[PDB]
Amino acid sequence: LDPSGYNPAKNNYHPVEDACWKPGQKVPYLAVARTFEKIEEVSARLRMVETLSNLLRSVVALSPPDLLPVLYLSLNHLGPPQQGLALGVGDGVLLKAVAQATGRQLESVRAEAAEKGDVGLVAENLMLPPPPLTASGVFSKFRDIARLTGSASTAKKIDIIKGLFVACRHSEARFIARSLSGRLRLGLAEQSVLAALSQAVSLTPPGQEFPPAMVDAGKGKTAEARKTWLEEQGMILKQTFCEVPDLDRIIPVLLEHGLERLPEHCKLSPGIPLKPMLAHPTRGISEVLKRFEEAAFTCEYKYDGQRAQIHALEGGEVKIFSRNQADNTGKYPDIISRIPKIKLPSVTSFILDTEAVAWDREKKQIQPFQVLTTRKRKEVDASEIQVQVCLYAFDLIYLNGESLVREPLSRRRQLLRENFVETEGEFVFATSLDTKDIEQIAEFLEQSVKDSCEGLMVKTLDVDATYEIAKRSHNWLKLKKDYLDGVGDTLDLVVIGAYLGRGKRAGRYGGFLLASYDEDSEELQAICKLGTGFSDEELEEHHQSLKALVLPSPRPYVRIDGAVIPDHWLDPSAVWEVKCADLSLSPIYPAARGLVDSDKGISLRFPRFIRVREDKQPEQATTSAQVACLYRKQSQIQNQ
DNA sequence: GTCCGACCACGCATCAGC
Repeated sequence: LDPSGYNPAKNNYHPVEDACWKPGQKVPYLAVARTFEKIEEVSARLRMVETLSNLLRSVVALSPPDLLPVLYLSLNHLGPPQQGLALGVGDGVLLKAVAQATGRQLESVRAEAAEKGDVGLVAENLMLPPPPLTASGVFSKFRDIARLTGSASTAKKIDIIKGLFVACRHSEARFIARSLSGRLRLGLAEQSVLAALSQAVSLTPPGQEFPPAMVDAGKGKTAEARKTWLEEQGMILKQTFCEVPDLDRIIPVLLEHGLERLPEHCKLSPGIPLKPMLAHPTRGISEVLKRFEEAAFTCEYKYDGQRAQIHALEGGEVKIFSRNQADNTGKYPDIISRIPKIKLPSVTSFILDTEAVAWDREKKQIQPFQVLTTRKRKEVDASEIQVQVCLYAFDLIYLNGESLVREPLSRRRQLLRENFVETEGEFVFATSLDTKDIEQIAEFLEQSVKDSCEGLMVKTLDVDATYEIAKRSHNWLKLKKDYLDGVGDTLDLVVIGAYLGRGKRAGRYGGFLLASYDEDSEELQAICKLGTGFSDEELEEHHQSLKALVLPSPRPYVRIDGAVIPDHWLDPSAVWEVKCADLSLSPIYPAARGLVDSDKGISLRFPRFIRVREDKQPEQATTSAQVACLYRKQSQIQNQ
């Protein structure tokens, strides 16, 4: 009846009764918006999952076809990752449509949303009432916005955004703007959406003619029996979605065959991307041999490049996907021509887990990550390429029809070495080492950096050595040089500027501008920005103490060049200790400019805050000459 | 430990404005 009072967070929620739309009718967007309200209101994940599941239950029973747009709207996605659909809507475009729709000045709303940290609050705060917004239609308008390209397309995107804002009632304007800005801020993402959908199709099975005979399949169960039944049902959907992270493929099959029979039809196959195996960072060599004590592990290098899933289809078709299931086949014409040189004549199909690293041919050495990012993406010709790549395969998932996900790593490494041939500077296995004692491990870790690598990989060989990422999504372990305490390029830099925070950091500063001391010019040269490493209490100690140091104008001895203008200029007085992974040749920052490259400065890779240095003063800080020394001291730069 | 969302540098790709 009235969707304004729709409460999906009600005890003993009845899917057909407590809903707010008649069967056969389309799901109104206000129902999705009121549920977002009930989800952001709480902080318990088990509470959000149940609230979202209460909507999904009403969807599969009243409007089954609207299930896919509801899931995508909840995920704030536009489709499968390999589709490549992107909104192309910046903040300035969204703020332009907000002030245009509500009749306000651009400078009034641009300064507004900056102080709030959330555009949804500005949009919500004359014309005849338009028809209510539908969930599927709103999702179809998001795709319509993303498909617009070419000249005058930005203008065309603004009319569509304006059309939704003039039709938004109650709370819909808050969440439309949040979705269009890519910051839904629900505390609910892919893992909770999957659990809420697995719970909905189990409690209210789909494919059930009105009247729904089973609205709560957990009625005749003990409390322990229901939590166990919903958990095993959830892992069926989680593992299937891990081999096919595609909702456009799973939901139609799930609607017709149920959750239990879903693996029998949604199976891992070449050409369909799969979610890659991730690695968990660990402190030192002791935490490695502790969590992995009762299991023999291998130790492979960690290469600084781009992860590349090489799918080989029956018939020669080759597709390369990225870590986020994005199509990168047009990125590597140079690879698709070198496929036969890596597989034996008996290999008819495979899925390889490799890492693309920029390779120099004349020097026969590895190039830094910046050189790899200079490749042209898009759809290059093999003649116009310039930055060469060398594959470092470290896993095998699919081979000649059979899938290798349920096999230990020791088995996959055997088939990978037997059915594939190495090529120096083209295809070579990740340098591995099966070792248990700490002496060779610490020596192998230093050998990786000497051979221009980030660190070492730790993976079990038998015990929990499967590729089922649904059980342990971070079963692998990272061991970089910057993780070990007492080692790593630590710098004592000065804060000069600070940026207003957004979302979780709204009302505070979310970032800070850091500078190094150029003694020759007697200037403070901005080196990087810093927005991670602080504790929430430490960020308040910084938000208050630095608030007495705000300057209306930058000091004359400050030099930031093409860096982002800080929202607040600060009196240089605070010296902070900052840990970083690497030193990069910056095209934007002026720190140590001219000391290494004639046209570029130096910035920090992965900078994070460590500790305030109250004893040190701005003059007693890391010099630009010191910064230039650390750059040439780096291994990847020394090997060049 | 899991999950989520704050934030970092860099460089190709795109488009409003000229």
